[PDB]
Amino acid sequence: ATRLDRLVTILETGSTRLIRDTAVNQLADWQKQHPEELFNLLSRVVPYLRHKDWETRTTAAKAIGKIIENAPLYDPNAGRPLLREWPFERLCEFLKVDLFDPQWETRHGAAMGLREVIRVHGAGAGRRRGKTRKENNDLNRQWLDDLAYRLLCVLMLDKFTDYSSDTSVAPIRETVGQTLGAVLRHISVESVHAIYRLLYCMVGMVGLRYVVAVRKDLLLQDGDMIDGVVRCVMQGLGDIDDDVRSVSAATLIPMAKEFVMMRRSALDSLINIVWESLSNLGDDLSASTGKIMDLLATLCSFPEVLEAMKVSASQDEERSFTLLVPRLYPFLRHTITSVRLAVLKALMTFANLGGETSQGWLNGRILRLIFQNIIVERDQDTLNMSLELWTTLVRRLAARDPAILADEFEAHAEPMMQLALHPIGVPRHPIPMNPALFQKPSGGTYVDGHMIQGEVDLVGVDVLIRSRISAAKAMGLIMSFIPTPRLASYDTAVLQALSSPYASTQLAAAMVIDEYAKNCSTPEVASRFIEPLQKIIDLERPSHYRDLVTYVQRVRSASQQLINLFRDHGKVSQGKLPTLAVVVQGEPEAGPGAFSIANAEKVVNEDFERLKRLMAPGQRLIALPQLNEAREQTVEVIEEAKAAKEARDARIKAAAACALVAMKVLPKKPSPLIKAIMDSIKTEENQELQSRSAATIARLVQLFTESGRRGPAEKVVANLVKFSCVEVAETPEFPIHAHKTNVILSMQYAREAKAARITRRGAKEALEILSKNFGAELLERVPTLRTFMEEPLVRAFSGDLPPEARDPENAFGQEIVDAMSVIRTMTPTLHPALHPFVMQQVPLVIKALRSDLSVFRYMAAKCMATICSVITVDGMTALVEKVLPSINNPLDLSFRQGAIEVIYHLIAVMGDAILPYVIFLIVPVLGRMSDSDNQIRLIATTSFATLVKLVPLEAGIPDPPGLSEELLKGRDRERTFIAQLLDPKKIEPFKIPVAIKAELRSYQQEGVNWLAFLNKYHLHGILCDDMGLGKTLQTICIVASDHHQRAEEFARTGAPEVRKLPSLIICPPTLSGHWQQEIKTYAPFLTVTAYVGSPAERRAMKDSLDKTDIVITSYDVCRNDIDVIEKYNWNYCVLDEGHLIKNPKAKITLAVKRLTSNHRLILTGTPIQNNVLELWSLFDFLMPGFLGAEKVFLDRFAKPIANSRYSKASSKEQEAGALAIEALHKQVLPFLLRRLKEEVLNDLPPKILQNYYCDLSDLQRKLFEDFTKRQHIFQALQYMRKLCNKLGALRDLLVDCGIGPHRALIFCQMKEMLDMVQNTSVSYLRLDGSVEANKRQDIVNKFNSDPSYDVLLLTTSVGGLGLNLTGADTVIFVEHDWNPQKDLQAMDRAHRIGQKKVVNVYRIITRGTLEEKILSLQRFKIDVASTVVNQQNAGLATMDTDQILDL
DNA sequence: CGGCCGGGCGCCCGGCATGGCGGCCTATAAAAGGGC
DNA sequence: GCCCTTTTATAGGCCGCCATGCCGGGCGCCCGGCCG
Repeated sequence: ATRLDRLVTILETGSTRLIRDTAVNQLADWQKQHPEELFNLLSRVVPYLRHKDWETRTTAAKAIGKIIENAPLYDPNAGRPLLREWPFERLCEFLKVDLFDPQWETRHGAAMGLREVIRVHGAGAGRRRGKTRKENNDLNRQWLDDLAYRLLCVLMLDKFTDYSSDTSVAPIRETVGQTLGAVLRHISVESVHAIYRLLYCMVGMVGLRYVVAVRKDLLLQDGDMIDGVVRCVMQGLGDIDDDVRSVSAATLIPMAKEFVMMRRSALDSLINIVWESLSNLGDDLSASTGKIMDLLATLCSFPEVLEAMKVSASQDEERSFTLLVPRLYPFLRHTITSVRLAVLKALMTFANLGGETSQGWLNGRILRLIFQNIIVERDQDTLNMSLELWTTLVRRLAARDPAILADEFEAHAEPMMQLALHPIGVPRHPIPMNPALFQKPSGGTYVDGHMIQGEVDLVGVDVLIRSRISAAKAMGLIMSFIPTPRLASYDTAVLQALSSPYASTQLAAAMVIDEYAKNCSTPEVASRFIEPLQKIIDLERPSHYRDLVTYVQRVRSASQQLINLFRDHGKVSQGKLPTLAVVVQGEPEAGPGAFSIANAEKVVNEDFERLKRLMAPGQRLIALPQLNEAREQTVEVIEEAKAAKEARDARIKAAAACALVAMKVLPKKPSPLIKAIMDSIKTEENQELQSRSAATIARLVQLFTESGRRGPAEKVVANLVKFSCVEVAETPEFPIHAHKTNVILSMQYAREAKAARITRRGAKEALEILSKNFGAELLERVPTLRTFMEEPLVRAFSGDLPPEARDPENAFGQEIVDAMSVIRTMTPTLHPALHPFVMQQVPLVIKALRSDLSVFRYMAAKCMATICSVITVDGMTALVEKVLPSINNPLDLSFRQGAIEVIYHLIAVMGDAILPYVIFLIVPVLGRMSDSDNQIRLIATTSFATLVKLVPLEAGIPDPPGLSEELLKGRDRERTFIAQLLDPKKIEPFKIPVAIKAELRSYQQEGVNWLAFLNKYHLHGILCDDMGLGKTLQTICIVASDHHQRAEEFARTGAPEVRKLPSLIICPPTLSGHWQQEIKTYAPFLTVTAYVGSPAERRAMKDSLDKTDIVITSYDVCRNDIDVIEKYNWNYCVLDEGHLIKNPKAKITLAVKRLTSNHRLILTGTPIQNNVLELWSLFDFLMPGFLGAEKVFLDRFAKPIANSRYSKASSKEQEAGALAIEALHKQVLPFLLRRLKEEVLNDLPPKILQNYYCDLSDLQRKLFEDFTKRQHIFQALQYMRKLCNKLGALRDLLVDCGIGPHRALIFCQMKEMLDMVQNTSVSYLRLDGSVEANKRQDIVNKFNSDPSYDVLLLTTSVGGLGLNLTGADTVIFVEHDWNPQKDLQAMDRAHRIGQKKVVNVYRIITRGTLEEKILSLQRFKIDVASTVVNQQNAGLATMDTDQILDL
């Protein structure tokens, strides 16, 4: 596949918007470089316009526009409703012909595409070559008129609308309007007249939005064509329907500037109609008022509109701002959020007008209404806008005079203070505010019922608390602005609140004090609130709060149940205990003897013991278990009440401490202040108060640093660093993972999970604000953080390793990870001045990534990912120069593991930013997908799933500006590296030109070329050539070349990448003598070891395995000794006859697949013999996971292959098998190199095949017919095989073959037929395996030399490779095996390179019996095997390799 | 005493096609309104 | 039976897969011997 096919698919399958933006940019640049092939891109991007996904259609339209923008401009001269040559002529016609399609997606795409095409190329449309210039201009006018006509017809017929949101959306209308706006830029003014007449000024409006706003400067002041549109818009504004009003308002707002400039006269009528339409209180569910107010704000922003409005109030004040803008006040509490937000934004625009008009309507009314908005709001955005408007209004009102602010809000201050300092209840027992405190927009006393009532169950407690803090900020600001002598009521209100029986009111009072302190000119002003706050934090807290009366009453009910019901059950007489106090503590008019938690403790312990002692004997035994249950329940309720009291006390203390630190108090004895603040950093579920406490600590540290005292400062910094590391998911508990080694951590009570993460959230926010405060100087001001971060990093350097570092009970094993978490936690928020510090520490983090400690590698991967995210160029230089080189180390498993986990986390954190470095990252992941370690393979697969999608973009990403010279050189060399993989072009093969090195034939040259290609990119294969082509030479050549290259590189480097690792070869016993001879005669500079030996002898060379370059071992010697052989690693691992390991269940496969090797190769001649699962078993050894698990491969390939055995060209079965073989062929294409003996050898005569058919004998026929009436299924097959036994055919064939000058081999699968002596001159030998193996060589060598022997009989399965029987020129088969490859091997005897004459093969196939099925199965297996290996060569192999590694 | 011995048997080969564990997947349960 | 919404959640059956074979045929290993 080309680059374009993968580049276009990103527009639909792109993971993020930036990836698709880069895809369209790359595609546009592609068209720029290759301007001759616009249609190739267009034909592939256009079909997305009718896709169902919205984003795909938008991206396809943008891609079409940017592709077309680079082509040259063209200048060849010098009422059915819609419900759910010119170079681009056919494209535009295809868009217009489905612009009336029923499906709305097609219309949306068509409109977008037409817009994009015409936007850049509208001028040259419609013209035809050969016509004159002027007539072509007329044709262009006709074309644009036709397009405008068709688009306007589309606009007036489409009714598709979306009502999901309040503001209805018409996608087709909007796109068609933008298409008109694109069209109308190029036409002449006559066509503009025609279109304006067509879209007559009546009420289309969305059509008007782009019929104007194009050719704007010429339409201005153009008589009727600009005078009628204002009438149309004004009529629309006054219309009844909300939809047309909203559309007209949205149509006028972008054109408001030039519609204002059109006339000064029209402004009076326009603003009159706008204010009149807004004056009428619209329907409750209408979002139109937002558009109307946006229009009002935009119109009032222009100076001439302000002049007109000032002129309008000529005879009276009716049209002045002061009387009008209160018309906006009713909509402040409208149900739809958009209307409320619009009201606030319009009021802010009006407030920021200036011009001495704002003083009119600014008064206490709007301030009180905005304060009510703050109190009763639930939406975050509207609350923020309300507080912003409040601040701007207060600042504007204080600009005139602080006294004006102080006495304007004096009328309203006390009720708003009651609202701000109001308590909060519990879910089912609210504490409602008085509705008389709220004013109406046009009334003295009051949709917001839930917030007023204080119903915490219906509106969450977070919303109530947020309203309280917002009110506190507003009231603190307004206190700060107004003069001090006027603050008597304010200060006494908050002082009385600080002593209230409630808990919430005290919190609100502290918040108001804190905000007043913050907003003051200097902190000393607010010093009158000092000692009440110190009384809050120092003096003991109240024993109760009115908010917890529900808890105490629950305790009272449970205690009463315990006292009463279970003693009635227990039969204890009256007078058992005095009755509990009826009134609970904390309630109003509760006496000093009111029920309290202390009474609950007394009854549940002392009275419980007393009553137990008072119970009669025997009845106590009956009663006690229910008494125990009731007692435990009572204790639980008491604990709940006490916990609630503790939480309220802690919150009040935290707020008081925040107030004290805010006014710059630094007590000489800071014992309780820091305690309260840190308690509110630990156990604060409310995010807002936690952030406030975080800011409090960040300011406290700075104040103490300026004071010079540092004890508590360092203590709190240490405590913050401690709390930042409490979350398990961000820093694990070392005592658990101390026992895990060489495992990827990334692949591996409910109450506490929340506490840990909230504490870590608070600490992290505190640390971030601290860093932002200190700026550049943080590394100078505070050194305790430095020690926490750094002391285990400079420790453990130079290979240092305390033995206690591995001790689960040593705290330093946890302190190491606690230290290393802070780098990730803090580096992104540090100043750039500290980037050199982290850069200087990167050499420590990289070594932590190479360290053999698993948690070291985990934390180093995380920290390197972060550092490369934020300190991009330096961190990535370190990564590419000193991590990725280590990814290939065979022995250092830690190096590879850490260096792959770093890539995992780097991708996960950087996301889209990793585009320029995928060229560095791709090759390591490709290599490690097939690594020996299981978890490295898994995470490499996950990383590759992300990198492959971005690989097509890497060829054109703009270089980052700051890349070091090393990174530019790295990018260049990696480009040249990948170019050979992703291009069919290839290089001269890899060879070492040693003087004694042997000569290579052409096919061997191609084979070593293929092996070197595999070697470079760390891919594995099968050299499945036919026997007799010399695979040993190629194998030892590539192994020696690799060993020579590594050894030479080890002299030019010091890294542990090269270690002179051994190489293992597993052969059958008979071929070791060939392997050693070939290695010695072709690679003298290689050393050889032969582990194959007696069971005891192997210990004499056990340690010699790790000391010799090439090690040779047998399959069975490896099997019996795998438990010791698995403990070594090898550079190469070669299986000489890999068809031994085809059955996955066989123990030889289980043994061989445990051989951890860097490179891995199978030599064979029949990778697939009976079933594709043989190929799966081989590739499970070569590239684990490449073809999936067992079930996946079975379902994908094997079942269709089996089902295709019986088919008659039917689409039900033939198609499935064909697709299965095609997929398996494409998947395994680059990793098999089959070359036929016919292609290589120049001297090997042809082989001919003929079948011999004969009918079954009479006696055998009768016996079979009898047997049909007559266990296991296979015994019938065996019996049929036996009774099928030809001798006349064999006799006639032998006589025809000159026997009894001509020779033959006779193969029989059945031994009992091979010894038959029927037909009573012919001398024959027998080789049936039962003969001793040594005697076989003598027999065959006797047969081979002299011509006195005419025939030689043998069974098919006798002898392995090398059983050369060359004298024969005919081969006769009498019974055929289930395996066709065994018959082919039997034919290969007497067809070797030493063969001299033509070889003819004959088969005796008796008709109407099992043998026909045998041959049918054989040809089926032959076809299935051959079709999978049909086309194998380096150049012929498809270079889409990256797209295959997806299981 | 050293060295080649036979010698046994565990391992793998291959067929068809049956029976016994599988994982996984709705379905299980509750209220209720509407219409078919 | 059919559908919509919602929080809760886990264990039976149904369709598959999957190792079962068992007669000759062979290879390779170690495990017993002895021979001049």
